[PDB]
Amino acid sequence: TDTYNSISNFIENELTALLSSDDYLMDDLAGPNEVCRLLKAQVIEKRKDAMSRGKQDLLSKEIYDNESELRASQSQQIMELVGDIPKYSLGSELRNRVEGEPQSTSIERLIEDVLKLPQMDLKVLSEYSNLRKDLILKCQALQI
Amino acid sequence: TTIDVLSSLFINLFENDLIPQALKDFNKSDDDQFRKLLYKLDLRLFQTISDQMTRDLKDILDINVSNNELCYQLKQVLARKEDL
Amino acid sequence: PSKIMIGSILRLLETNTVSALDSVFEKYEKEMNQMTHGDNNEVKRIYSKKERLLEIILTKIKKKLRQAKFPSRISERDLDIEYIYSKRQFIQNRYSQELQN
Amino acid sequence: SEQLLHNYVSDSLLTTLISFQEFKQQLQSYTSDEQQLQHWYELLQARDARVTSELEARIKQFFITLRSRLLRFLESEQLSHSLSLETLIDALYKINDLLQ
Repeated sequence: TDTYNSISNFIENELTALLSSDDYLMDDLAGPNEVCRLLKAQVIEKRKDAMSRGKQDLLSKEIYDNESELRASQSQQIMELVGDIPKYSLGSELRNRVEGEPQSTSIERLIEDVLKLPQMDLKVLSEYSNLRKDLILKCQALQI
Repeated sequence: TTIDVLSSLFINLFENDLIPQALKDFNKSDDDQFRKLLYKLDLRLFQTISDQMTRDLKDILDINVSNNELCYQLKQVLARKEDL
Repeated sequence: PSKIMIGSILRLLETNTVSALDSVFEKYEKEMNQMTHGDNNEVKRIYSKKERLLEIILTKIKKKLRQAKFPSRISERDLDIEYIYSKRQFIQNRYSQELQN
Repeated sequence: SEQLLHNYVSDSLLTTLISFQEFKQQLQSYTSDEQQLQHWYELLQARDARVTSELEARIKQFFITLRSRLLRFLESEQLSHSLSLETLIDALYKINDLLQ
């Protein structure tokens, strides 16, 4: 992320460099040479320390805090949405096979894992339930 | 022990000696555009030297103090890292 | 005053002044040409005449700064704006990455 | 925090920093006429706006653009913690083939 660097660059260049050079641009626009030579005096000396690197760093830190809190809330309000089963809620063989080749097989492990599968689009749910019931009957038939 | 003697002396030099040197020459040359030019560019050079060194010395001071300040806040961030 | 101290001030004074001289020349070049007959060569000659005159002034500062009492402890490695500005950028990046981690 | 930047730029305006009577008296020893000064000052207001409106546009787009990249970045990690039930069935089919 490094959004602190982003806001620091934004304030320093897009805002602070822009308006600090806009002081000189207003100078060039007003000229009447002494007009601009004064224009760079009183507003700028009222501007002193409001554009310091210290003040830029302070306000950018405040903006970073605001944005960090806001994105923290945005992450918090999406932690909960899951249109799927979560990980760590399914046996070792399943969490291996679903994402990669298990590198080994064990039928006994498979049956005591598939026996743990819970009850629950609607078509996916239906095929899940039918397939799971068929699998349970298959391992029962084995044992018999 | 002599930092704001140095910067003050430089800043003092520019408004006390440089700025009037070009300004009076710039004012005098109303009859000669080419010489009034050399003095107008000298006056702009001395005005930009004035403002530039003023906020550049402000910048050396501000960068020093803010570097120490940011170092301290970095200590704070590291403390948070350790706690977690 | 130490020769290192006098030089370090001289490096700041000379280097910053020339950076003002070249910057103002190119910034104001639009209103420079119509009355120097549009001759960039004359602009270069005009630069040379003011460079030596500015050097005459700057050397005047040097031969008046050399007798000005100063210590020797202040480092020349830090007496330059660009280096400490690069340090500012470095510490800024450090700050951001540590925060996100 | 769009309003923060809006306040900062509005505060930073030269017209904000100097009132007309203020703007007059620093220039009173220098300029010739109040109304001529007002021309530059109404220019100062009629001018100092169009940067402000320009400044509003860049801060507004700046704050939403970062929100977009943060959101997609946050969303991506959640995809690594959930398992597609369809892929679970893809595995269960071959498990049933093995049992068969």
